[PDB]
Amino acid sequence: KTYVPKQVEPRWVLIDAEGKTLGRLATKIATLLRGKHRPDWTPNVAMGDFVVVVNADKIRVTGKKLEQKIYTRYSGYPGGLKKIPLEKMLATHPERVLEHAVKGMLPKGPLGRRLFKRLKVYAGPDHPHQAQRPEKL
Amino acid sequence: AKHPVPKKKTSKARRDARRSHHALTPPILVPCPECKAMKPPHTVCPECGYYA
Amino acid sequence: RGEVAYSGRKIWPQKHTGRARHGDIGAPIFVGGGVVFGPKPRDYSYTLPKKVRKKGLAMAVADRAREGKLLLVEAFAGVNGKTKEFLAWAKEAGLDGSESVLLVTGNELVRRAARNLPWVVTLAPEGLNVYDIVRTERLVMDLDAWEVFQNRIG
Amino acid sequence: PRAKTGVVRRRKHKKILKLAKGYWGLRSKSFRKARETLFAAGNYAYAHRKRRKRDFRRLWIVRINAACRQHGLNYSTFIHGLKKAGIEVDRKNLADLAVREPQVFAELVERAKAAQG
Amino acid sequence: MEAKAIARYVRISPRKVRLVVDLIRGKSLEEARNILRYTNKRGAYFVAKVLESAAANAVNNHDMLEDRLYVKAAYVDEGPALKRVLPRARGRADIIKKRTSHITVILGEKHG
Amino acid sequence: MFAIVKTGGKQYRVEPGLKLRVEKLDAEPGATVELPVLLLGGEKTVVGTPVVEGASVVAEVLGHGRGKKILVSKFKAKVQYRRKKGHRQPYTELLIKEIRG
RNA sequence: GGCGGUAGGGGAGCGUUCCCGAUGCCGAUGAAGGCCGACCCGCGAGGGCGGCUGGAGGUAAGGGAAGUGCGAAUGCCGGCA
RNA sequence: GUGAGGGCGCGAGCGAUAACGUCCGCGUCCGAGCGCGGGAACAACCGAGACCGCCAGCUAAGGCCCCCAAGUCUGGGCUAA
RNA sequence: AGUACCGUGAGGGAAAGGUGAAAAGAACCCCGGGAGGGGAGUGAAAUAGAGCCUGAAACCGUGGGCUUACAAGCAGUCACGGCCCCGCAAGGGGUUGUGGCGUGCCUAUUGAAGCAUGAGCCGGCGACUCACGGUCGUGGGCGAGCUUAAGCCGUUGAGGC
Ligand SMILES: [Mg+2]
Ligand SMILES: [Mg+2]
Ligand SMILES: [Mg+2]
Ligand SMILES: [Mg+2]
Ligand SMILES: [Mg+2]
Ligand SMILES: [Mg+2]
Ligand SMILES: [Mg+2]
Ligand SMILES: [Mg+2]
Ligand SMILES: [Mg+2]
Ligand SMILES: [Mg+2]
Ligand SMILES: [Mg+2]
Ligand SMILES: [Mg+2]
Ligand SMILES: [Mg+2]
Ligand SMILES: [Mg+2]
Ligand SMILES: [Mg+2]
Ligand SMILES: [Mg+2]
Ligand SMILES: [Mg+2]
Ligand SMILES: [Mg+2]
Ligand SMILES: [Mg+2]
Ligand SMILES: [Mg+2]
Ligand SMILES: [Mg+2]
Ligand SMILES: [Mg+2]
Ligand SMILES: [Mg+2]
Ligand SMILES: [Mg+2]
Ligand SMILES: [Mg+2]
Ligand SMILES: [Mg+2]
Ligand SMILES: [Mg+2]
Ligand SMILES: [Mg+2]
Ligand SMILES: [Mg+2]
Ligand SMILES: [Mg+2]
Ligand SMILES: [Mg+2]
Ligand SMILES: [Mg+2]
Ligand SMILES: [Mg+2]
Ligand SMILES: [Mg+2]
Ligand SMILES: [Mg+2]
Ligand SMILES: [Mg+2]
Ligand SMILES: [Mg+2]
Ligand SMILES: [Mg+2]
Ligand SMILES: [Mg+2]
Ligand SMILES: [Mg+2]
Ligand SMILES: [Mg+2]
Ligand SMILES: [Mg+2]
Ligand SMILES: [Mg+2]
Ligand SMILES: [Mg+2]
Ligand SMILES: [Mg+2]
Ligand SMILES: [Mg+2]
Ligand SMILES: [Mg+2]
Ligand SMILES: [Mg+2]
Ligand SMILES: [Mg+2]
Ligand SMILES: [Mg+2]
Ligand SMILES: [Mg+2]
Ligand SMILES: [Mg+2]
Ligand SMILES: [Mg+2]
Ligand SMILES: [Mg+2]
Ligand SMILES: [Mg+2]
Ligand SMILES: [Mg+2]
Ligand SMILES: [Mg+2]
Ligand SMILES: [Mg+2]
Ligand SMILES: [Mg+2]
Ligand SMILES: [Mg+2]
Ligand SMILES: [Mg+2]
Ligand SMILES: [Mg+2]
Ligand SMILES: [Mg+2]
Ligand SMILES: [Mg+2]
Ligand SMILES: [Mg+2]
Ligand SMILES: [Mg+2]
Ligand SMILES: [Mg+2]
Ligand SMILES: [Mg+2]
Ligand SMILES: [Mg+2]
Ligand SMILES: [Mg+2]
Ligand SMILES: [Mg+2]
Ligand SMILES: [Mg+2]
Ligand SMILES: [Mg+2]
Ligand SMILES: [Mg+2]
Ligand SMILES: [Mg+2]
Ligand SMILES: [Mg+2]
Ligand SMILES: [Mg+2]
Ligand SMILES: [Mg+2]
Ligand SMILES: [Mg+2]
Ligand SMILES: [Mg+2]
Ligand SMILES: [Mg+2]
Ligand SMILES: [Mg+2]
Ligand SMILES: [Mg+2]
Ligand SMILES: [Mg+2]
Ligand SMILES: [Mg+2]
Ligand SMILES: [Mg+2]
Ligand SMILES: [Mg+2]
Ligand SMILES: [Mg+2]
Ligand SMILES: [Mg+2]
Ligand SMILES: [Mg+2]
Ligand SMILES: [Mg+2]
Ligand SMILES: [Mg+2]
Ligand SMILES: [Mg+2]
Ligand SMILES: [Mg+2]
Ligand SMILES: [Mg+2]
Ligand SMILES: [Mg+2]
Ligand SMILES: [Mg+2]
Ligand SMILES: [Mg+2]
Ligand SMILES: [Mg+2]
Ligand SMILES: [Mg+2]
Ligand SMILES: [Mg+2]
Ligand SMILES: [Mg+2]
Ligand SMILES: [Mg+2]
Ligand SMILES: [Mg+2]
Ligand SMILES: [Mg+2]
Ligand SMILES: [Mg+2]
Ligand SMILES: [Mg+2]
Ligand SMILES: [Mg+2]
Ligand SMILES: [Mg+2]
Ligand SMILES: [Mg+2]
Ligand SMILES: [Mg+2]
Ligand SMILES: [Mg+2]
Ligand SMILES: [Mg+2]
Ligand SMILES: [Mg+2]
Ligand SMILES: [Mg+2]
Ligand SMILES: [Mg+2]
Ligand SMILES: [Mg+2]
Ligand SMILES: [Mg+2]
Ligand SMILES: [Mg+2]
Ligand SMILES: [Mg+2]
Ligand SMILES: [Mg+2]
Ligand SMILES: [Mg+2]
Ligand SMILES: [Mg+2]
Repeated sequence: KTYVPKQVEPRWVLIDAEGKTLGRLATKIATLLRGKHRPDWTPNVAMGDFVVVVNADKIRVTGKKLEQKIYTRYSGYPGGLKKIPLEKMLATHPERVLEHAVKGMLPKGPLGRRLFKRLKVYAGPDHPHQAQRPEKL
Repeated sequence: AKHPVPKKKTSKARRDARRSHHALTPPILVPCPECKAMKPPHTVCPECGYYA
Repeated sequence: RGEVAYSGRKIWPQKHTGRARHGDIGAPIFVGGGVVFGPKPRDYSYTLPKKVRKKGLAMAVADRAREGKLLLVEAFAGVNGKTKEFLAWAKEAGLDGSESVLLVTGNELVRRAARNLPWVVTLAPEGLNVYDIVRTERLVMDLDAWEVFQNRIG
Repeated sequence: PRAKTGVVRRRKHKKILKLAKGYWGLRSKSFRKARETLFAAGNYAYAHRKRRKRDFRRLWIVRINAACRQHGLNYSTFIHGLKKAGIEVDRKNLADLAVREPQVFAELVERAKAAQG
Repeated sequence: MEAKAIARYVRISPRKVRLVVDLIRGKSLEEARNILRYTNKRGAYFVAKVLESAAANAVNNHDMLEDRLYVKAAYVDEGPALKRVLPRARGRADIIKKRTSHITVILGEKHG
Repeated sequence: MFAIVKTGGKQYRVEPGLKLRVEKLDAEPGATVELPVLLLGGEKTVVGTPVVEGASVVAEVLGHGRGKKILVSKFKAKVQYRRKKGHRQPYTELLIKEIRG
């Protein structure tokens, strides 16, 4: 019978974001967000690595984007389709730009939301100096 | 019989759920100056009496 | 549905009623109503070919005989209708009662004998029927009765 | 010769009724709703059966892929080397070696490395 | 050890007395008595009268001391309903269902 | 000593003498059969050809016997078509013995 | 080697009520039926066994005759939501 | 049993070189394969005809960055919307 | 019971059986206005206590095990795990947290999950027959023949003429 994994300790990770293509980054962030990279994978349990990203604003993006990209925020109210350009996001709370990205890439499942928590993002760097900090690229 | 008509037979599960807060609440009583009988707060009582 | 006390009136107008739709209560789908295709009285008999009638009676007597149970008899010391006598005869005949016997004799007194006896069945000479025959273990009949038997088939 | 409905029906009912015992409200009390439930479920089993295969197929590959990937190469790369080295040995299932006796998996990877060229 | 006491055939809707019962579910005799004494319900009258006799049986038939018995359990049950007629507009008849109740109250010895 | 072995179209590892359950086979009740089909070992038995050359895994057929009766059943809608077919698979209780490669 | 399948045709079987088998046989050391089951046999419909209820009937092997199996008919009667 | 057929490709009438339009013909699928994979979902488009089992194995269509199985493959060009 | 009831009237027309071998059908005491229970006594049995044998289903209820308030669904199904429960073990049973997949039944249709039909839920009733004749198949008898009809004799679930 296929291997039956058990309780695994949260392996944290420290990832950069300077001059990084928004997408190309988020992909890995998601890939590694779930333990999909560890051969001992298991969809049921949800034991992904705690991914922390720094230097959010630094993120690079191609073509028009900055001026082109548009985000959709629909409140339940009439004409509440309030929409925001990319730049604006980088102005207000830039961290979002990557969040909503990874967010949209994690499985739609309820444990995916649980994986969203394993995702901490800021721009400084300077993370909440806890313990783990395995840098990567 | 008119326009107001239920669409489906409310599942016996939802029924009970509805009657959630339906439960009662025990009365309020306290010992009295006369006997040990439990009078309702701010009240006299039969087979007990009062003053003033 | 015909022979039932119920009326012939229609229960509802079958229109703007909201109800199903019917005529009278005599309808089978009206618990108590007329039986749908209930069996009415009728004969179950027919006319089986005479040849076969005899052919059977032959093969019948012949079977129990072939096995070795067709004991032809004659000496009936059973003076009257007194069971004791019969069982006393059968005893000295080879009928200890371990085998059901079909007794075919002309004498109506011999009837009386095995008439009540449980493990035996009395029967007229012409009474020879393929059922009772292949219904017992032993067949024992009066020689004279074997004569009339030879008449129908010999 | 009438033939009372007698017992047959009730038995046929309570029979199936129990096979479905455990479902939802009327879905597991009403003779019939249960049947309907069972009708679907019965089919679910058949499809989910052929699904059970597909499940582990990829499921394993996930482990395997991420496994050799840790040694640095593609699953497509991995397998090709094996299929070329002529070794049905590591049937996808038993590639779980990445968990049990990882060294074994390593050599298999090594073999795959030199397999291609 | 326990002392039962059931009042079958009581003109009243179970749902209504159910509330009463649930109040004294597992309470000291005196504790329950007080609840019924001042509680504002019609179901009180009945639940009381039965609960009371329940103690009487506990004592005079099961050597149980009044001062040491509570409510091990208790429940009400639905009995045969009295269907009736109800004149209605445009000549419609509807069956009003005055249900009945079987109030089962049981006591028991406390602890040690 | 992880020695793999393919039989009945399916393969799996084999602990040094342990209770196993495999596809039904044509062998005596309590006898012993050899499965030359062997893949790898405990000390890295690189399977040169698809199946290792000179190697063999031998076990004792602890017997036969059917198993859990799964219940298949098809049903298509809007059409009076319903099938209820009962089925159970047979097997052998191959009690692993010798794992000599 | 064939085996998706509605209208269809064809083939085999299961269970229900009664009949011969019955002046028999099973049965208060418990009949029919009801309740439970992860055991047994059958592809299956069903059959069997075990515990519990139940309180007097039941009926093989092999045959025979049918008021013979319901989920729906705004179907019928009743009971309950 | 059937005598409402339908979609589709192709060849024609009608239509307006309109219609999930319509009327014949050749074939095809759906019908009855609403069973499976693909196409986001989707009777008829692409793949392929389900006797049952299996935690085996190659492949079809499509696909191989994340939701998602499997290349952010290899090499050479074009396109800044 | 042609009763009850419905209809001016002609007429229509129900539902409704069962304690136990025996009434031995529950004395006395306890709570209670009573109904009803509780103990005692009867009986083989009182979940046989009186519209009382058996006593199923829907349906209402009490106690326990498992489960649930960041969740999106034809309600299941496949897998994994945790909880609880039977077995020495392997194993099995009850429950569902997470992941995968997933458009109810019948009818009617070219085509339905369909915002087309029917169904509140359960239990009981309910629909391809019978007679005569025809036709094809079939088993058996007899064969250039085969067969009787009404009826008569017999019997009292005998056949024969
Ligand atoms: Mg600019
Ligand atoms: Mg600018
Ligand atoms: Mg405005
Ligand atoms: Mg505004
Ligand atoms: Mg879901
Ligand atoms: Mg409830
Ligand atoms: Mg309450
Ligand atoms: Mg008439
Ligand atoms: Mg009449
Ligand atoms: Mg009349
Ligand atoms: Mg009439
Ligand atoms: Mg009439
Ligand atoms: Mg008429
Ligand atoms: Mg008329
Ligand atoms: Mg009309
Ligand atoms: Mg009738
Ligand atoms: Mg009648
Ligand atoms: Mg009648
Ligand atoms: Mg006739
Ligand atoms: Mg006839
Ligand atoms: Mg005839
Ligand atoms: Mg006699
Ligand atoms: Mg019936
Ligand atoms: Mg049925
Ligand atoms: Mg279950
Ligand atoms: Mg396959
Ligand atoms: Mg590893
Ligand atoms: Mg009053
Ligand atoms: Mg007393
Ligand atoms: Mg009652
Ligand atoms: Mg009014
Ligand atoms: Mg009502
Ligand atoms: Mg060796
Ligand atoms: Mg077929
Ligand atoms: Mg075919
Ligand atoms: Mg048959
Ligand atoms: Mg008899
Ligand atoms: Mg019977
Ligand atoms: Mg029985
Ligand atoms: Mg069974
Ligand atoms: Mg038994
Ligand atoms: Mg008994
Ligand atoms: Mg029994
Ligand atoms: Mg009989
Ligand atoms: Mg009938
Ligand atoms: Mg049906
Ligand atoms: Mg109905
Ligand atoms: Mg209606
Ligand atoms: Mg209605
Ligand atoms: Mg009704
Ligand atoms: Mg026509
Ligand atoms: Mg054209
Ligand atoms: Mg048209
Ligand atoms: Mg058209
Ligand atoms: Mg066509
Ligand atoms: Mg077809
Ligand atoms: Mg076809
Ligand atoms: Mg076809
Ligand atoms: Mg469907
Ligand atoms: Mg698809
Ligand atoms: Mg499809
Ligand atoms: Mg196969
Ligand atoms: Mg392949
Ligand atoms: Mg391709
Ligand atoms: Mg993709
Ligand atoms: Mg290029
Ligand atoms: Mg009496
Ligand atoms: Mg009394
Ligand atoms: Mg009383
Ligand atoms: Mg009284
Ligand atoms: Mg009294
Ligand atoms: Mg009693
Ligand atoms: Mg009982
Ligand atoms: Mg009794
Ligand atoms: Mg009683
Ligand atoms: Mg009386
Ligand atoms: Mg009563
Ligand atoms: Mg009773
Ligand atoms: Mg009775
Ligand atoms: Mg009796
Ligand atoms: Mg009961
Ligand atoms: Mg009762
Ligand atoms: Mg409760
Ligand atoms: Mg509860
Ligand atoms: Mg409970
Ligand atoms: Mg939120
Ligand atoms: Mg929670
Ligand atoms: Mg969903
Ligand atoms: Mg325990
Ligand atoms: Mg134990
Ligand atoms: Mg144990
Ligand atoms: Mg175990
Ligand atoms: Mg276990
Ligand atoms: Mg378990
Ligand atoms: Mg379990
Ligand atoms: Mg359980
Ligand atoms: Mg869904
Ligand atoms: Mg219609
Ligand atoms: Mg239509
Ligand atoms: Mg059609
Ligand atoms: Mg709907
Ligand atoms: Mg509908
Ligand atoms: Mg409509
Ligand atoms: Mg219509
Ligand atoms: Mg309706
Ligand atoms: Mg209604
Ligand atoms: Mg109704
Ligand atoms: Mg109704
Ligand atoms: Mg029903
Ligand atoms: Mg019904
Ligand atoms: Mg019927
Ligand atoms: Mg019928
Ligand atoms: Mg005829
Ligand atoms: Mg002709
Ligand atoms: Mg003929
Ligand atoms: Mg003929
Ligand atoms: Mg012939
Ligand atoms: Mg012939
Ligand atoms: Mg012949
Ligand atoms: Mg012939
Ligand atoms: Mg012949
Ligand atoms: Mg006689
Ligand atoms: Mg008779």
